Amino acid sequence: MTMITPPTF
Amino acid sequence: MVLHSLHYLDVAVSEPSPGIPQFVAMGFVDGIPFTRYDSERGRMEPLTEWIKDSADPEYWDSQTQIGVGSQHVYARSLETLRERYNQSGGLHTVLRVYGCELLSDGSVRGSERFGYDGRDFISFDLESGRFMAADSAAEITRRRWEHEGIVAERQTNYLKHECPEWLQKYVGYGQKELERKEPPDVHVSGKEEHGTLILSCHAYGFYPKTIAVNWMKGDEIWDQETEWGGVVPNSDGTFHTWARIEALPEEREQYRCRVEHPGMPEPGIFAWEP
Amino acid sequence: YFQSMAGEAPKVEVYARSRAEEGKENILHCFITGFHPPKIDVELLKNGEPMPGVTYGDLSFNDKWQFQRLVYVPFIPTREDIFTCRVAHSTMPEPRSYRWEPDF
Repeated sequence: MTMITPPTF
Repeated sequence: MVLHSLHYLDVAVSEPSPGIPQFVAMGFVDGIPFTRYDSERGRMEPLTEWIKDSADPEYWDSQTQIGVGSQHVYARSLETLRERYNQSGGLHTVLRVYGCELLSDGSVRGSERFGYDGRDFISFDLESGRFMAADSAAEITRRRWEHEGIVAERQTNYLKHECPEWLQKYVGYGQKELERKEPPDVHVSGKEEHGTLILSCHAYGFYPKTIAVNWMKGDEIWDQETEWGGVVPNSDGTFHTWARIEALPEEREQYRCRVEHPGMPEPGIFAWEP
Repeated sequence: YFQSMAGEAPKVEVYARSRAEEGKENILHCFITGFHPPKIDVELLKNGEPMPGVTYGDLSFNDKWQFQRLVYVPFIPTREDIFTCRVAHSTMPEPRSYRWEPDF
């Protein structure tokens, strides 16, 4: 989807 | 070799300020910004006519929700690192770069890197399929992510499949802007100062960034006496650079500037013409 | 302590979009790189007066996580004027002025 959400820390 | 790149830079801060949104995501194709999400605007938006013309509204609507969702994950990520490193409130920053590159042989390089408060936190490399943590505090995220299998699968999938799929489309839509060559306009200035001639070769408005600017004396490149600027961006997507040398003013006519750029059919030679 | 912070202290390049021609419209840029943290005071000045219609490009950063910002303004170079970029950051003990080198 071109951008992705970062994984949570 | 690298033919094309798609990269995203994320900047997330704990407290916004003038010209620093809580969250900004910027996309680049081949080093050139084409999209931005900014938490003040609250929407993903085109930075080029070519993405505006080729994207349909599902592109802006989905990117917008992905930016907002990112805003919320970096907010929780900042609280988490704040507690973990035992810090007090105030300006804190999470950064991320991620993207892929299309190589000469039809192969995919891709990576994802996170920075916190200006140092490495955690990074992912497609080849290794594992996270490198900078310190014990990233080793906690790495251990959580490694233990569950999920994050590695989701990033690989993106960096190996969706990210180059999108890059191929963007090179389709932006061919005209991205393949274009603008030659530098080259001009040599000179001023005498404390008895030294300072000679500056200025290259204005070139694209792409790739350029050779050197000073010559006689048959030699006088590279040991040269200072170079960066290749730095103009507001309109083109680039600027310069190269400066000091000369005896009686020797002015022994100095010339050689410039080579893909937008110039021939290399040019430039001298100070007062 | 300030000597000790040179590694996060901004580098500044001041340059026109084009070769200056007297009274012909142009763009003055101030490209600031290598700074952490990201808060920074930048003013573009004609003869020491803030120029109107300055655009603060967005933050980016490099391979070492140091911030960069492009700042720029329409201007009209004359041989008679001095165009500076004043920058203040927390890594600097005082504000530094960077002059545009006229190339007419």
